[PDB]
Amino acid sequence: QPEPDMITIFIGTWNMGNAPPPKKITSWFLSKGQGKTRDDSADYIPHDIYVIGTQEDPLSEKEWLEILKHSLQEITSVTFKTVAIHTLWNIRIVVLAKPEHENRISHICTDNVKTGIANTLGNKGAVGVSFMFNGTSLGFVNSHLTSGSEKKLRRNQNYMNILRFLALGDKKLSPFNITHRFTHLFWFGDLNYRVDLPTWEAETIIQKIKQQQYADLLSHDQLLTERREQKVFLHFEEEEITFAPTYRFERLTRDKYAYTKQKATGMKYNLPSWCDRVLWKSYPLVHVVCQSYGSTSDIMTSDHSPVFATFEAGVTSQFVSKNGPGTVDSQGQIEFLRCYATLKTKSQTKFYLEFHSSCLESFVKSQEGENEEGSEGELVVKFGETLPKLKPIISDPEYLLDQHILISIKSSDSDESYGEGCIALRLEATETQLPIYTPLTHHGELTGHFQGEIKLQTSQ
Ligand SMILES: CN(C(=O)[C@H]1CCNC1)c1ccccc1
Repeated sequence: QPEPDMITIFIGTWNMGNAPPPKKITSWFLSKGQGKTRDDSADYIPHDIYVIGTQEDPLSEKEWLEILKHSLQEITSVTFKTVAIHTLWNIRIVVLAKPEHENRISHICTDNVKTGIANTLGNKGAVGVSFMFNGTSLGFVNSHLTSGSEKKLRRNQNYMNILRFLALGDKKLSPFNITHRFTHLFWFGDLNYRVDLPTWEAETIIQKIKQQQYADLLSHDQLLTERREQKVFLHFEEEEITFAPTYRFERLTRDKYAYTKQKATGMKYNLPSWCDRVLWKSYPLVHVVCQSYGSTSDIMTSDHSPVFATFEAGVTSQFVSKNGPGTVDSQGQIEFLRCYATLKTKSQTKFYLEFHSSCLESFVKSQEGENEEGSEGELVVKFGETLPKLKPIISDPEYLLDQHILISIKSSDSDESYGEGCIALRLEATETQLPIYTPLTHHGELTGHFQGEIKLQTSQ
């Protein structure tokens, strides 16, 4: 029975509005409703993995698990295995997988972050799950960010706190946050970003939604504008939005947006908004295709409509050779020529590099590079031809070309990372000097760039 090179992953996000769900929610897991929907011909085909994120979830874990398992069983006639479930207050993530995947899935991690301080600590934050599917690392983050049209900055701060403090994936990757730990990272939830238009335009917005004319609304979506200005979700992808705003509805219909200020809203307007979102970030040159992104039309217990996204995702096998794991394959090497980091730091310390990859027995520290002044003020750290020769555990090109090298540039003085990035080994050629490049981030903010050449030797 051969190991897969592709799986399909269902991601759901629903703010349940502290109300029990209706008796039928199968439309959600089938990606039926508005937006980019799944073909009817696929309805009996199970996704490999279903990741369900809820907010304002009033159910016990047992109650929600029973509804989810019974739903998927009705759709697929498959009894899904529970990989993980984690709840912080009323924020929940559930991971369900086909039984055939039970022995492919390992290294299951769960965590949560509470966002804000005092007043603003008590109900917002994130839950997450990571695991290995054979040779591929998968992370999943369900976040409920700060609400309110005038708090996009708070939402961006909540995002940075979640990506700094959420403890998932391989702890040996100590310089790296969740935005570098996974082959594929999916980040979803009630992100709570609003359509930033004057309150007096509410009926005009509703009119535009009724005509399915979203272009002038999306141009004012705060998540898209903040992302454009590199304020949040730097280096993340999102499928084009082709479904109506998923908030705020009158309950028990989808015919009405409830936007007017009420005591129950803290006298705040809730203009129709795409609060409920799915984004992802995958390592360079790994296969990931969004196959659906939409909202349900027939689940009306909440003031939010459920959102679905489905993905084809590239996975690799758990590779064993005569040599690695447990030794090097001397027929493999990774060389770095003409390499330099460009940092935005105003500081003057010496810097060195750390190379982390599952293709190495352990991480590799470089010698300090040579600091030069860039023509526009920048710090340029030159490594030239001084970077070490990396010794992969396996030289088979069917393995090695599928791997990635995480790079941290660290201060000699503090041993603190100033920048993290990632290089694909999916090269156009072996035994050939080829350009490499990655942006460098720290706490998910742009801190610089790393560029140079690579020379990859495989057994072929
Ligand atoms: C131009 N653009 C991109 O290329 C995405 C996809 C790759 N990472 C960012 C973008 C950025 C922010 C908001 C909307 C679109």
